[PDB]
Amino acid sequence: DSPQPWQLLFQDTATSTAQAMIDLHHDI
Amino acid sequence: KPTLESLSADELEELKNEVVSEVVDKIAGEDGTKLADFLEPELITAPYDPRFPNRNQARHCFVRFNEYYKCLYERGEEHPRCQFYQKAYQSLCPSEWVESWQELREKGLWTGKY
Amino acid sequence: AWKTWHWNEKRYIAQYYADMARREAREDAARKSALADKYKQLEEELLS
Amino acid sequence: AWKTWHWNEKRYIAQYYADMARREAREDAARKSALADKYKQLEEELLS
Amino acid sequence: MSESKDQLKEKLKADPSFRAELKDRIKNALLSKVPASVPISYNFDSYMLTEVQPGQLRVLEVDERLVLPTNTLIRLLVTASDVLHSWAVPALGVKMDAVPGRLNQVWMSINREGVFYGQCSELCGANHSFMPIVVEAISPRQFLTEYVKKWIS
Amino acid sequence: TYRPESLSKEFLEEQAKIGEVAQRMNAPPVYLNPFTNRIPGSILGPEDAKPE
Amino acid sequence: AFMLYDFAVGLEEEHHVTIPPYPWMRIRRLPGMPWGQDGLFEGHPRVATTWP
Amino acid sequence: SLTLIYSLDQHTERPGLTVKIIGRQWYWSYEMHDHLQHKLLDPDRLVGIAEKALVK
Ligand SMILES: [Mg+2]
Repeated sequence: DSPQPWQLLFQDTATSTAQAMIDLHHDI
Repeated sequence: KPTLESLSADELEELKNEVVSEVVDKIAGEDGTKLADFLEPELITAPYDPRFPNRNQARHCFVRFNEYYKCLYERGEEHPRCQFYQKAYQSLCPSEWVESWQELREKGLWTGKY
Repeated sequence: AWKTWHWNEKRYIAQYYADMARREAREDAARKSALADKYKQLEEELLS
Repeated sequence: AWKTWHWNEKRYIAQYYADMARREAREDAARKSALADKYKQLEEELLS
Repeated sequence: MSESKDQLKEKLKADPSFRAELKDRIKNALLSKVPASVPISYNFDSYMLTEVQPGQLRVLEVDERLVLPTNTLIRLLVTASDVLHSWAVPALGVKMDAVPGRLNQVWMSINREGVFYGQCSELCGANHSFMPIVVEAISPRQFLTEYVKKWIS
Repeated sequence: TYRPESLSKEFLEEQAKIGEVAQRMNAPPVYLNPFTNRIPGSILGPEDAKPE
Repeated sequence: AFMLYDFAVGLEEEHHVTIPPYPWMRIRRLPGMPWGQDGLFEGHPRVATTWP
Repeated sequence: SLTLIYSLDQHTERPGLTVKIIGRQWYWSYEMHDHLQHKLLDPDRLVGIAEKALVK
C-alpha cells in the first residue's frame, strides 16, 4: 500500500494481477 | 348494478387498475419514498463494444459520439436508442474532447454528413 | 529456500483472504435478517 | 505446431460446451420454479 | 360498483390465471414507484499537499483522492492534455502512460479496502516529482449508497 | 538548503504513536500493508478492531 | 516530349477552392515560419483566413 | 509470461464504473459520468404479500 524503510522486495498487493506478476518474478 | 358477469373488458381493466393502485399507494407510497429498504442500487456504464478490441479506446468514443447525432437525425430526438448512444459516449469521452467537438460542430468544421 | 519463503508468504495471503471472506459473510447474513424483520413488520402492517 | 493448433481447437470446443451447459441449467431451474409456483397455487386451491 | 370490486376479488380467489395477471399488474404498478435513473458526474483535480501532518506521507499525499469500490470491474480511461504522464499505482499493479490524443483502457478489480499510493512515472517537466496518486478503496454498498449521493445535483 | 519538517523528532514521535495507519474520508481508517505487518483478515483497521 | 509539353501547360490553370480552417490545416504551433508568414513556394494560400 | 500478458484484458463481466484519468502539468484530474438506477430487491415476495393483502 505504501513503501517501507529498508525494503527489499515489492509492496503488498490488492489485485490478483499484481500478485500474479510478483509470483512470476519469484519464479524467474 | 353491472356485475362481473355483465362488465366489459375496458371497465374490468379500469377496475383492476383501481384495485391495484388503491393498495400499492399504501404499500409503496404515491411517490415511492417507502421502498428505500427494498431497493438495490446499480450503476450503469458503457458496455463493451466488440468492434473496438484494442487498448486505445479513442475510436470507440468517436464512433459513439457520431452514432448519437446519427440517431438524433434519423430516429427523432426522444428515441431510447439515441439516449443509449448519448449515455454511451458520455461514459467514455473526456469532457474536454466533447466540448471541442461541439465547438467544431458549431463552427461548421465537422466532417460528418448530418 | 527462496521458493519456500515465497510459498510461506502465499499461504499467509490465502489465509488472510479466507478470514476476510469469513468476516464479509457475517454482515450480509445480518443484513438479510434485518430485511426479513422489516418484511415481517410490513406483513402485519397490511394485515392489521 | 500442428498438435498445438489441435489442442487450441479442443479447448474452444470444451469452452463452448461448458457455456452451453451454463445456459441449459438456467431454463430448467425456472421450469421447476414455475412448477413449484403451480404447486403453491394448488396448495391453496385445496385449502380455501 | 362496490360488489363488482368484491366480485373482482372473488375472481382473484377463484381463477389462478386472473390471480397471476393481477399479480403481474401489481408488479407493473410497483415498478412505477421506483425512482428513475439519475446521472452521477464529477470533475475534480488532485494536487500534492505541500505540508503534511503526522499520519500523512510527505511527497505521496494528495488533497483529493480517487474513491473506487471493491469487488467491481472498473474501466480506467487514461489520457493527458499537454505532455506524457504515467498513472502508476504499484500496489494495484497498474502502470499505464497518459498520452495526449490516446484513450488507454485498464480493467481493474480490487480485492481489499485500503489506501494505495503512487506517483507519476514518465518525465514531464520540472515538477515531475510532485504528482502523486492516492486511491481510496471502499465497499460497494457504501459506494452505491453514500459516496455517489455526494454527486447528485 | 531545505530539511523537511517530517524528519524532525516531534513529527517522528507523533508518527510512531499513530503507526502505519491511513485515514479515510468515507470510511474508518485502515492498516497499511496488512501482509508484511501480519494483520489478520478479520481486522481492517484500529478503530474497527475495538480490542476485547 | 510529355515533360516539354508540361513545361508549357504550367502556371496557367487556376484553382479557387478555398479550404475551411480545420484544426489539422495550417498548423501554427509557433508564430509564422522561419522565412515569413506563408509557406515556402506558396504563391496562393488556399485555406480560408476568414471563416465565416 | 505469455499467459499473464493475455490475461490483462478482463472484460468478461458487466463493467460497473468508468473513471477518466487526465494527466496535466502538474496534477491529476478525475472524471466520471454514469447513471444510477434502482431495482426492487426480490419483488416476488412483495408480489405475494400484495396478493395475500388483496385476497382478504
Ligand atoms: Mg516511460
